[PDB]
Amino acid sequence: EDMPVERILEAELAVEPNDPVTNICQAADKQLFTLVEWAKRIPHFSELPLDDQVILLRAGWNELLIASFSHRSIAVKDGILLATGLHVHRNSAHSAGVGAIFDRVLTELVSKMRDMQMDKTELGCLRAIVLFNPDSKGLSNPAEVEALREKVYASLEAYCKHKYPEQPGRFAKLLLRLPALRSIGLKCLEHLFFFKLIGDTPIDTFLMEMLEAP
Amino acid sequence: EDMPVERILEAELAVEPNDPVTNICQAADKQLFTLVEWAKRIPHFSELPLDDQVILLRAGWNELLIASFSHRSIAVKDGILLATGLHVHRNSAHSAGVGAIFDRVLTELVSKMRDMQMDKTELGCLRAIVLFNPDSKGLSNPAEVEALREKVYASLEAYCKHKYPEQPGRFAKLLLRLPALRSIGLKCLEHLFFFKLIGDTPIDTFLMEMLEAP
Amino acid sequence: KHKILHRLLQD
Amino acid sequence: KHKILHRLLQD
Ligand SMILES: CC(=C/C=C/C(C)=C/C(=O)O)/C=C1\CCCC(C2CC2)=C1CCC(C)C
Ligand SMILES: CC(=C/C=C/C(C)=C/C(=O)O)/C=C1\CCCC(C2CC2)=C1CCC(C)C
Repeated sequence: EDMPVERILEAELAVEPNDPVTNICQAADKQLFTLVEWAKRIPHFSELPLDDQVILLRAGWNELLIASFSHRSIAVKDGILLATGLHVHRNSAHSAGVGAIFDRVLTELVSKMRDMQMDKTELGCLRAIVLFNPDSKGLSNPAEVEALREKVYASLEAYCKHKYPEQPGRFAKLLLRLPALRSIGLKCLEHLFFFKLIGDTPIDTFLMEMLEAP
Repeated sequence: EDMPVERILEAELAVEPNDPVTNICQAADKQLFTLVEWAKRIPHFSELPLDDQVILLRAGWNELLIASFSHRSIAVKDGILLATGLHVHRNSAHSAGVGAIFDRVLTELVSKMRDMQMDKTELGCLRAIVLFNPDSKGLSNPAEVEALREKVYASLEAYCKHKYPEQPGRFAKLLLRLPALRSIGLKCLEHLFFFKLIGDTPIDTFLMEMLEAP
Repeated sequence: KHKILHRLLQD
Repeated sequence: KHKILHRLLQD
């Protein structure tokens, strides 16, 4: 009931035309501002009460950003393209002590997106599904968020099958990258909290705010 | 190509007709033996090389067991029914210091399974999808595991829509509980490693083996 | 709490 | 490693 993939694609195109860890954290902070503008362009998000908009973004920002830089890097060999225009090569990540998580991103997300040629509309819908997370604690009306999520995947499935009729399992394949995104998202947060604890590794204000309690 | 939901349902029916933490850990060890018998009944699992069978079970045992006791508890008010015939009430879990994770299981898994009346065939298929995890590190032939996973969700979707024609979003709704299962699964492992570290809280041999490296 | 996010969502 | 699991899967 009013969740056109065209609007979701527009939201995607609207927001995106020596320690690698520091560069990664700087890109993350930068992208958090852009993430807010993205969400506002997702149908019905802005109509939710402000408190729930805050809960949803605080609950999904890490997965939302990871999905974005992962898809952006499908053209990249063994590396990730940051929003800042900088590239982090697998070797660079490894030499910085963050090779394990880097490899998970390349193998579980980037390579899979590249192999199935996930398009921007599909990426946008998957992020919209993550955004509308009904399991987020504190939601004033979880049923409402769940309803929006359902409208997104209903539209996503219609898009698939019509766009890729010859791939009946495509819709399921897309949803099945969400568990990987959730796991990788959690590991990335663990790294961030450790960086904050250890000190060093500058962490800007918005990224820092996301690390605030809860 | 040969992955009938009937065989998956059979596998499910074949294996299942004061510190609550200790009781939970005892039930877990007990169920690990039963999990092996369950997997052997899942079409094609036993045909995979022994090393990959080991990798898949070591990678998914926690999520597989959580899915099972969660579905088993749909009839229970605010508690979980252990395989040992024992019941853990929400209040009991809270008084043992494990209230947070307990509530996540009740809210994100049990309540949702109860609300959509997830049936045993659907539960079986979701566990079979988790079992056939192509992202498991070390797999000799990941493509083969991915193929099996695809056959499972293809059969699951056919089952849905035919069994629940009036619920077009049911198939997606089922797959969308997997991210929650992954997150809860990871948190439960963290608790287990802490229990092992702290000592006390007896941990039987099979459960202990699952905590071995990697 | 969450000063930045609120300000950005409201504006 | 993983003595128990191997034995159970093989038998
Ligand atoms: C949570 C998050 C967000 C990344 C945002 C970006 C970089 C957006 C963009 O540019 O478009 C990612 C983080 C955080 C700290 C912990 C680590 C990793 C330990 C460095 C990563 C990077 C995740 C992949 C690249 C390995
Ligand atoms: C990983 C696992 C497995 C549970 C197996 C069972 C109990 C099977 C069954 O009987 O059918 C679950 C664990 C492990 C240790 C950490 C905790 C919780 C800290 C106690 C739990 C229980 C998960 C829910 C009930 C809260």
